[PDB]
Amino acid sequence: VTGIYVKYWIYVCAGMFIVVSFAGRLVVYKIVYMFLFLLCLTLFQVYYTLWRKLLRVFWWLVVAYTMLVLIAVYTFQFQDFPTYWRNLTGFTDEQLGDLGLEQFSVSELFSSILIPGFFLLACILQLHYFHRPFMQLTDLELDLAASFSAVLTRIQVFVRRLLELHVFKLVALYTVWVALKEVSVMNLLLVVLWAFALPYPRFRPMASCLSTVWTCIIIVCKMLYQLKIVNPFGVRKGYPNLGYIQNHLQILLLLVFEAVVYRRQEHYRRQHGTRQRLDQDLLSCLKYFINFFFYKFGLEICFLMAVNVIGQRMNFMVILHGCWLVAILTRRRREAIARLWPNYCLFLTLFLLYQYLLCLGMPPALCIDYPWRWSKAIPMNSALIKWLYLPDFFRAPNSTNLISDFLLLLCASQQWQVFSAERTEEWQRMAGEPNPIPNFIHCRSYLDMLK
Amino acid sequence: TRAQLVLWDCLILYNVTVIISKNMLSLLSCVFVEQMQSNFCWVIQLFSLVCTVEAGIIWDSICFFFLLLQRRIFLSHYFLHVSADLKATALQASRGFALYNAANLKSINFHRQIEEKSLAQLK
Repeated sequence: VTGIYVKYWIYVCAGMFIVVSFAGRLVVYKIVYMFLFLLCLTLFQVYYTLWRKLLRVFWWLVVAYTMLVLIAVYTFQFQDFPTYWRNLTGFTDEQLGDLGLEQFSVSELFSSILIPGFFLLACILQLHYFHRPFMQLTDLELDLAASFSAVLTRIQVFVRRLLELHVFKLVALYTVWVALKEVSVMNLLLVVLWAFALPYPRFRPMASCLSTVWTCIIIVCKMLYQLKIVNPFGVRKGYPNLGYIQNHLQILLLLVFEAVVYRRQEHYRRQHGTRQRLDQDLLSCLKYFINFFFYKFGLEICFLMAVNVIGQRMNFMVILHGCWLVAILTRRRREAIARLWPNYCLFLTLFLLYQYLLCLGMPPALCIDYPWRWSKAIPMNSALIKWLYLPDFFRAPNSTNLISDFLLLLCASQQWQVFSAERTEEWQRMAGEPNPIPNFIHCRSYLDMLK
Repeated sequence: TRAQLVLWDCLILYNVTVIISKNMLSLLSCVFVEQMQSNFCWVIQLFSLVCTVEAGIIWDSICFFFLLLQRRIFLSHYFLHVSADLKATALQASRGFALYNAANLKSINFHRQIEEKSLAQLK
């Protein structure tokens, strides 16, 4: 129980986030404070080394802000002092009255107490667990149960190793899903920029930090624009506003968590012929088969990704780049085709931007419909509009193009891995040849019979 | 291998070319239905077309995926064992011929021993 409690550190942060999120009606000031706290937490997480320098202080400050909010809630019950505050500040108390200077119902009182009470519980947990205990906590850890635990630890380690690829894939998946659900300024643009920064390795950590910052900015804008007041257009203002950026914010948080987990794994790592191995047994051949198969056959894999998306999407511009792909296949030389790919990568990126711009419609400058789109005797008709992508009174068509684009970008990244394939002498070393093969005329290896 | 791979590669070229061609027919069919419905009323008998506005080209696409896996296998040099097999074909028949005729001979020759055994009763 003591060990579990010591390891129960992130729970306080999760509870604070939960209190911040979906706290019934939003007490504008309280909601703003919660969002600011979340943003500060993200900034510290990026700062992590700096956050390590000032983490307990951050927790104490969060507790202090919660206490201040609760005290303010008590203060607004009195009426003379809020009037005094209005007089000194010069803004109306009508806004605060909308917020509610009065002690509201059992649900409201219970929620407010729980938020301050949750803050008190979190502060107590913070006092119980020192920053050094958290640093030690980063490391993690009848007979069958112990063996299972050891196997699980080995797995966890493998997951940490694969985390870089998994994280990139997850970030892309979240971006694509968000774009498919909704397309908005900076929303798709951030994903596109991230795709721009995926090829270069060194920018990629900074790019991740900046993508997280952009996601935070988008979430902040959504929170500010959670409702529409003026009613005098590129605005959500969803009444429930359950998850405008919640999926995106969660994805960013998961990525940061993966990064921190990677740091912990690296700290632990500080602590403490393959081909014939293939011939030996199931585990060896399978592990070799999986890693080698993907790193060498990523060209084939991308070919599959391209073919599947091309069939599923079925549009003309998508088909033309597919035609580029078949032109690529015409060449039978791996080296020459490889030389050709980087320019094709640039071409696919241009395709990504072009396709998104085509999806875009109703420019913010003009409220009424398009000039070029016509009910006149212009040669175009309903067939083009069904094929073309422009929101109107009638339709804004299918967004399968984005999922196909996702496949395209990931393939580009995999192509960069292929670039590492001709390079990376140590890894490629595993990958003349006719002389070894004859020996297994009918090799007795269990694997050999199947092969 | 060189000739077979190039010619077969052309076969794959045919496959992907068909991919592009059906995409073309499908897109044109979807965009315009009225003129095509009116004349392609008979052409629809010639060729059935696409939906009103499991689905998609799934069986062919997957055949393509497996086809891709196999061409790569073909490209590899693991065929040397196979190569023995192919050359091997050239010489079996004669031996099997003899084996076959010998078996018939053996059967007929074996047949004769039983009657001398019958003669053995006579003996």
